[PDB]
Amino acid sequence: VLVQDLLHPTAASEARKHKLKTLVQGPRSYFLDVKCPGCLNITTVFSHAQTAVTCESCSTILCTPTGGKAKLSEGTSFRRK
Amino acid sequence: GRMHSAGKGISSSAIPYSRNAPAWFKLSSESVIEQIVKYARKGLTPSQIGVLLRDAHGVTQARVITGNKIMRILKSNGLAPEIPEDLYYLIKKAVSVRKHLERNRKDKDAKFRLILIESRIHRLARYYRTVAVLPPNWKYESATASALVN
Amino acid sequence: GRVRTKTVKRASKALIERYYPKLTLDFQTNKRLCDEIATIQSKRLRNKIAGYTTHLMKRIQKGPVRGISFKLQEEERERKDQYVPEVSALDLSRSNGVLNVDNQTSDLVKSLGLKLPLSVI
Amino acid sequence: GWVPVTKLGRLVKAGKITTIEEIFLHSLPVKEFQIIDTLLPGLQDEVMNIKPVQKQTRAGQRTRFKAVVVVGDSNGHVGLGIKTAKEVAGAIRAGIIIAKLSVIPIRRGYWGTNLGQPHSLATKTTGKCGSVTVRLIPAPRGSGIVASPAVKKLLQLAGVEDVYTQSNGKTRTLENTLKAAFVAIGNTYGFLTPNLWAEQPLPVSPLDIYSDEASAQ
Amino acid sequence: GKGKPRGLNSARKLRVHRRNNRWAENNYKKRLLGTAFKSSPFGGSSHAKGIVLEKLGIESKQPNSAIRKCVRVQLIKNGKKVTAFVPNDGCLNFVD
Amino acid sequence: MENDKGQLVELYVPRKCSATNRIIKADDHASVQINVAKVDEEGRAIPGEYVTYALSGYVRSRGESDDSLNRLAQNDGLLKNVWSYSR
Amino acid sequence: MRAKWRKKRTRRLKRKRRKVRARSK
Amino acid sequence: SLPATFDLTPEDAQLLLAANTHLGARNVQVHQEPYVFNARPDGVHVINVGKTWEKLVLAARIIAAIPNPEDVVAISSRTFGQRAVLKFAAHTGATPIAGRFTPGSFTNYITRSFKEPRLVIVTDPRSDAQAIKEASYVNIPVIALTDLDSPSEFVDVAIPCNNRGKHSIGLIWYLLAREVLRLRGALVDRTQPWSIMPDLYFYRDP
Amino acid sequence: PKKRASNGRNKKGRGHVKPVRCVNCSKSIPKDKAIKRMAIRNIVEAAAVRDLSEASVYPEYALPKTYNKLHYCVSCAIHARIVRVRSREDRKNRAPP
Amino acid sequence: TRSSVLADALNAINNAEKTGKRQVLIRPSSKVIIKFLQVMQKHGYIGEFEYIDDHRSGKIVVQLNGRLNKCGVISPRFNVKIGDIEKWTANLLPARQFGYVILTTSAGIMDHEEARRKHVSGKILGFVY
RNA sequence: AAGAAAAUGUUUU
RNA sequence: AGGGGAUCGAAGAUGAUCAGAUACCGUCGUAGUCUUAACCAUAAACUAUGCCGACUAGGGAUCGGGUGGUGUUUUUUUAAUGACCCACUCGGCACCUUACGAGAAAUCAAAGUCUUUGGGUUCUGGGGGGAGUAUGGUCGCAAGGCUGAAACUUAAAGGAAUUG
Ligand SMILES: [K+]
Ligand SMILES: [K+]
Ligand SMILES: [K+]
Ligand SMILES: [K+]
Ligand SMILES: [Mg+2]
Ligand SMILES: [Mg+2]
Ligand SMILES: [Mg+2]
Ligand SMILES: [Mg+2]
Ligand SMILES: [Mg+2]
Ligand SMILES: [Mg+2]
Ligand SMILES: [Mg+2]
Ligand SMILES: [Mg+2]
Ligand SMILES: [Mg+2]
Ligand SMILES: [Mg+2]
Ligand SMILES: [Mg+2]
Ligand SMILES: [Mg+2]
Ligand SMILES: [Zn+2]
Repeated sequence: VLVQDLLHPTAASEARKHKLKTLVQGPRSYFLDVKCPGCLNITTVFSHAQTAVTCESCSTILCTPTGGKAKLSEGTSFRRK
Repeated sequence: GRMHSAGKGISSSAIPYSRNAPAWFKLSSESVIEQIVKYARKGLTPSQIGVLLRDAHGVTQARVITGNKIMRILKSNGLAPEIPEDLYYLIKKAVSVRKHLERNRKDKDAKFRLILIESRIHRLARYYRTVAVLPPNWKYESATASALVN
Repeated sequence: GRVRTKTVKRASKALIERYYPKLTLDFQTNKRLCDEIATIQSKRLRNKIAGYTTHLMKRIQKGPVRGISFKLQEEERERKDQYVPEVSALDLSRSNGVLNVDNQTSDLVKSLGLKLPLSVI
Repeated sequence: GWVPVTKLGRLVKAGKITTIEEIFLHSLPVKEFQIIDTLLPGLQDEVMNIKPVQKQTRAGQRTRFKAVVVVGDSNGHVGLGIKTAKEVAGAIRAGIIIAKLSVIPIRRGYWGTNLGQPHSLATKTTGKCGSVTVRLIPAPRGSGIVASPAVKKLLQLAGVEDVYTQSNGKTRTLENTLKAAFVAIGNTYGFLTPNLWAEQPLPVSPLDIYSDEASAQ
Repeated sequence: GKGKPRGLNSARKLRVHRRNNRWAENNYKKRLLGTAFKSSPFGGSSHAKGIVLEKLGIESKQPNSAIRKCVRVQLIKNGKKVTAFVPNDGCLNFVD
Repeated sequence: MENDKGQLVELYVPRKCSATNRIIKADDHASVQINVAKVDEEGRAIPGEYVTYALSGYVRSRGESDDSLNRLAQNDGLLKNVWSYSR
Repeated sequence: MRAKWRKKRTRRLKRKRRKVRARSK
Repeated sequence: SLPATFDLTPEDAQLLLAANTHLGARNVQVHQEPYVFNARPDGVHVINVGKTWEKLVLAARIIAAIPNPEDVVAISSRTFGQRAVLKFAAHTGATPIAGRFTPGSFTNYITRSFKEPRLVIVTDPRSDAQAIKEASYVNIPVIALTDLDSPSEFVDVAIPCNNRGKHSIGLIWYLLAREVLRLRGALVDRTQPWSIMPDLYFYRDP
Repeated sequence: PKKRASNGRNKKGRGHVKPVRCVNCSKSIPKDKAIKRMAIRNIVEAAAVRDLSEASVYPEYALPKTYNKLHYCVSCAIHARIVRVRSREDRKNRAPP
Repeated sequence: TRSSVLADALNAINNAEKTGKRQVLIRPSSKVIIKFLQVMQKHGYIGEFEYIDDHRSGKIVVQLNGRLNKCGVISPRFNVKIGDIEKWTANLLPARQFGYVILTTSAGIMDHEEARRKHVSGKILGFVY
């Protein structure tokens, strides 16, 4: 080494790095549109949700909290915002 | 790190560079403030309000969306607690430890942990009195801590 | 103990090194030739040197020994001139005229070389 | 005669290398003291001390003698050699050879203004051997060499005229003190300065300029 | 850090620490406590007069021999008794 | 280094490492000067004409001389895709 | 003398000294 | 600066891929070799043969820049490269050291020994660490046939290749000698396959 | 000086380890420091396997083994040659023979 | 905890330079750090440096040119008189002809030569040579 | 599997 | 001071050894060993390495958490948990190699970034003894702990390594 572009690290290296150790820190989490079994809204769910998110107009469990990323109740459709 | 331990954990939230609302967010700022106020009236602290907001809704940061912090919004709406939330939870932990201690009286580790917790309480209370969030004569007393947390 | 010392071992070494098309593996003629091809200052030392020379001849007849370089350096020379000439440089043959490479090797070839017979399994 | 080995030595004997500055510039390893003899004829030697060292073995006291020798000319070049031998004279001779082989250049400079013929060191320098650390500080003209006798002799043999010395550690360990002072002297040409910032075209080695000096005909 | 305060406003600790640690020096402690005035038969003086009370033959320490011919002397100044060597070949015959 | 009236009074302006720009001392015996032959008109390896790189004993000891030579060569030519600035 | 037993002896001496001091008044 | 004739050609690319030069070390690879093409599963890492070729041509240019051919010393202690370096020193005017290195050959200016090269080429830095150490003692540049896990200490020109394969080592030495000859002019045109057959450098076990 | 890089034991990050008693002399030694050897001796080798098999009432009995973990103090292990004094460089070799 | 971001930055630069790297990343890159780097660059001891704006205190990537022997802070920032600048330069710099003692004066952060020819003084910040 | 007893040596070269 | 007191076992009793052997070894055995309620506050209480922060080599394991995979296996019904494999990451107990560097050396990834000496901060040392003693204070039921000299004495004591 002894010479490298610290201002332009490769995307692979940045993705390997810890979220706080990238050139500019940023979250690796995201938000999802999850199709509730009811209707009238697609619920927005945090990927690393700590809450047992339910439908706005129903009572089905939409995600289950885990150590990291939340689960998704095994029946759901989800898009990444 | 770890004021009262040898741990060097660095785990924390890495908030984004973008200070603006995400492009997929369409709820109004007034609507987010209404949701915040509704949760506060239900009795949620700012931390759990923000947790609910980002989990079950799309509000990534109430500060980037409404332009104000959750606790600031609560104070503006007249829902600020008597003592700040972190101090309240520290005192609640101290109360629980003290109850467990007066039971069975031989948990020397619990005694040590109580010393640590009340040291944290006193440092936080000193800061709050300095910034005049607490009254200048505010004092944490173990005899009154239970009655002040409930 | 009958271990030959360095003054015998190296004397026999040099004698065998420059007189291989010479004295046979028989001690009686070996010592007689040593009489002419070396200035050994005692009959006992000459006998020791000749006997070790004979021993070295006898163990050379079953294969080269370490540090012995006589006209053995002509055979080795030829057996060093080739072991596969005009046969197969492990190349273009022993195959469907192709190269049996892996997936990542195929991407490596596609990096620059558009023309190479590949049979990526 | 010399009958050189070390094609560097062959070139020096043949006259293709005429100055030791070329050897220093190309960092050529010198293995023959005759190279230094022919390139620095005006090289005077000084025996700094002889001390007995003893190896205990089966009535013991092997009692060899270790001599420290400093060679140099009082212009830019000094060398330090330390040799142990069964006799003092042999130790001195081999130490002179070792010192000549160890000869290095010293970068002299000015304390203040630029008035010619550098009198001091270009920068502060330090050298450490054992516990002994020797620090050389540029001194104004007329200061002289503010050093102990041995370090002062080494410095004047190197060609310094004005320098301050500071020392720490067991300076009475003369061998370590002299080696530390020698390292400090040598670091003068390893310290980079703004006047050396300028980029140079990287000259060609004499071993390549005259390459037909390793053969046998 | 180097185990000592460096702050621009730490002069008090620096000087108090130096004061505390100067007590480990022999001469500073002796001077500040005035040991030479209380102790030290010569009560801080270079010379002292006394009265010889007895000649003594003091055996020299190893690896030497040859007892050293001192005198026990009672100082006029304070009454303290000390032992004083009588240096030269002879010179004990000059002392009574 | 010069005196008044601008004459070079310092002997032996030393070489500097092509990778780290540090001085190559007279006793730096791990330092190395590499000549790469200039190539004209399909080979012929013109004698006496090189591109010269000086590497210091420090770089060689740290094992960075290979990457350093990759970079210096590629900057001067002599290499098309070997060294990458981003990594 | 082993430092531990020197310590023991010193403790015994300290105790005896304290006893004699207290026997005096 | 190198023309498209010096650019890597498919014939010798096929030669390298057949000799398995590209089959680099396992996940244990020194973090000083960026010559690693994307790593295939089963652990073996693919060496970028293009970078290997460029480095080989640069090494050949350095060798050709050496004024005296005899002042180039090619060294192998491992059996797989002894014949390779011997044939290299035959075809080029190099000076070989096969087998034992007799430590003190670069220092220790005595008879029966003490070559004074201007350049040293080794087949394995690990197994030729002694020669590399002495070259570091006496300012001698080093070209080394380096695998992804080979040490890079005091190695100036690393040719990235498999050093576990007799085929790979022999072919790398073959290509180095061929390019040195092409640059020198011994091979007049850089299009003939250099009829000298690329197993003369390969080791001979029986 | 410090003879052994870690210590003459295996305790880093622990602080205290409960002791065991040496099988030879009963000396108390921390469990991490004790020299531990497992013995898997066949219940009868005694040059007597075939004779016991002949006396056996079962065909192909598959005679059992005796398993015993032995903990030695340093003194007893050295004296009984479970472990030997090694050179300074050989001390750093943790691989078993 | 962090008490001198300038000390951290200069130490990082020193370590990178003495390992021979041609670039170094320093965090959190304050204004004093930027001014110190500007003095360094103006005198040629470093090359170009880049401020990376995270919405935190920021980062800086400095390009090193191998001309830096040592840069360091003087902590605490001692008050220095005009006459004391000479003592500081004698104590810290290798020679009188080069190297710089960097001060923070009410006329701004500057090297000791610029301080002397502006006839200003202040607190000592660090050095570079 | 393991294998009893063994204290002392003046001072200076 | 109660309780408990199997085992082992300061003291002690005893057999042996021995020149003596109220030592090692052997057989018993009190206190103790355990517990409760109070005291004591010391250990080679050791990594003989204060704590906080930054940076400076290579490597492979391993513990906890997390991320990813056309992954292996386990069945529930598509999928999914668990265990495992590979890659990455944070935190941890460590280890191996090399030391640019450090060190008197032994050695050290810190004991490095120190005469090119300044990131913050606490504590401690100043030749060996006398001596952790005397004295005073304070704590303790006591044993003792903490604090803690001087007179006087002395040319070494000591660290690491080398050859015998
Ligand atoms: K005597
Ligand atoms: K005497
Ligand atoms: K005597
Ligand atoms: K009992
Ligand atoms: Mg932290
Ligand atoms: Mg704290
Ligand atoms: Mg010992
Ligand atoms: Mg413990
Ligand atoms: Mg005796
Ligand atoms: Mg008895
Ligand atoms: Mg019993
Ligand atoms: Mg107990
Ligand atoms: Mg203690
Ligand atoms: Mg301690
Ligand atoms: Mg003392
Ligand atoms: Mg000792
Ligand atoms: Zn035992």
